[PDB]
Amino acid sequence: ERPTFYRQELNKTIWEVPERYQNLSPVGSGAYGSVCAAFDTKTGLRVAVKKLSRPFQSIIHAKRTYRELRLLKHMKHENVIGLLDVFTPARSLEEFNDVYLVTHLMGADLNNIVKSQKLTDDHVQFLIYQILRGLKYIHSADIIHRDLKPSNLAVNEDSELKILDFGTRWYRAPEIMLNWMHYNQTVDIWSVGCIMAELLTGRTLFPGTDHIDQLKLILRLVGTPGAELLKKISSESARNYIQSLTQMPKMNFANVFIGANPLAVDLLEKMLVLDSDKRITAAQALAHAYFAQYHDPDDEPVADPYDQSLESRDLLIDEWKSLTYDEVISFVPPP
Ligand SMILES: C[C@@H]1CN(Cc2ccc(F)cc2)[C@@H](C)CN1C(=O)c1cc2c(C(=O)C(=O)N(C)C)cn(C)c2cc1Cl
Ligand SMILES: CCCCCCCCO[C@@H]1O[C@H](CO)[C@@H](O)[C@H](O)[C@H]1O
Repeated sequence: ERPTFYRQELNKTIWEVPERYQNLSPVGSGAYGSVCAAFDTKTGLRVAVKKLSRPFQSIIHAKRTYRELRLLKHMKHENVIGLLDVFTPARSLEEFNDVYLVTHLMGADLNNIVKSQKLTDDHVQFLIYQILRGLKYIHSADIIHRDLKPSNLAVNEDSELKILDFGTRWYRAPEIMLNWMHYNQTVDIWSVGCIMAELLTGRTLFPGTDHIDQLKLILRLVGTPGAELLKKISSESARNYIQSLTQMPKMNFANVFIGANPLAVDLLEKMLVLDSDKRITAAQALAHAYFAQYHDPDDEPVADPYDQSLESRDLLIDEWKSLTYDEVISFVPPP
C-alpha cells in the first residue's frame, strides 16, 4: 500500500514526501538541483532527496527526466550513485506531475575531503581503486562518463566514494576539449590520471586558464602527437595545425612526480597518453601492481548492458511522461 505522505514547504515549493523521510533540510545550495538531506527512518540512513524541477515542461525536459531515472535505476554498484527510492505523491498518470529521487548522503565531494593537500600514497591507492572499480562497472554497461572531475565524486568521511552524474575543464581529455565527434571510454581514464596526479602532488596537473592554455599544458607534459597518432586524425584543419607544431619530447614523469611511488608514476604514464587507443582501460588499471592491497578480481562487478537508444527517441511529452511513470511504478528497492 501507498505510504502516508506529508506536505512541507521546502526550497519555495510544496514537497510531499513519504513519512519515512524525516527532517528535510536543503544541501549543496542548488549546485545539485533541488535537494534535501533527510533521515530515512526505514533504513536508518542519511539520504538525499531530489525533487525534479519542471520535469515534463518540454520534450527535452521530459526526455531528460526519463533518462536520469533510467540511468539511476540501472546503476547498482558500491562506487556509483544508484537509487535507494523513487516516488511521486500521485495516485494516477493523470495526477503525475513530480518525481523525487533518493540516494545516499555521502555529504562531501573529493575537494571537500582533500583541500588541495598531498594525500598519502596509501590513501591515493584507496581513492583511485574505487574510481576505477566504479568506472569498470559504468564502462561495461557501455556508458562513457565524459566529465569525471572531483566535484563528480561523492566521498563520505571514511573516504568511501561514489561516482555521480555518469554519462571545471581541467580534468577533460584533449579530444573532449577539442570537440572530436568520436571518443572512447578512456576519455575517463585521462580524467582519473589528472585526479590521481593532483592527489599525489597536492596540485592541479593542468590548470589551463582557458581552452588553448590547457591544451599547451597537456602537450608540454605528453609531447606533441607522434606520426602514428597523426595518421589517426580525420580533420584537415586539425592535421594542418598539428604538423605546424614544433615537435617536442614527452617529459619524464619521474621528474614531474618527484618522490612518488614508482608504481604510481608507472600508472600515471599508462593513463595520460595523448592517443586514446593507447591508454590503460579501467579493468587493466585495477590489475596494475599499484592496487595490490585492494584488488579483488572476484569483487569488481560488471553491469548488464544499457540501452541508450530508448532515451534518444523523439517522442511526445505525454509519451515520455507515461514511460517515466512506468519506471516509477516498476521500481523495486535494493536489498
Ligand atoms: C550524491 C549525493 C546527492 N546529490 C544529489 C542526488 C543525486 C541523485 C539522487 F537520486 C538524489 C540526490 C548531491 C547532493 C550530492 N550528494 C552528496 O552526498 C553530497 C553532499 C554534499 C554537501 C552536503 O551534504 C552539506 O553541505 N551538508 C550540510 C549536509 C556538500 N557538498 C559539497 C556535497 C557534495 C555531495 Cl556529492
Ligand atoms: C593537440 C592535438 C592532440 C589531441 C589528440 C587527441 C587524440 C586522442 O586520441 C584519439 O582519440 C579519438 C577518440 O576521440 C580516436 O578517434 C583516435 O583513434 C585516437 O587516436
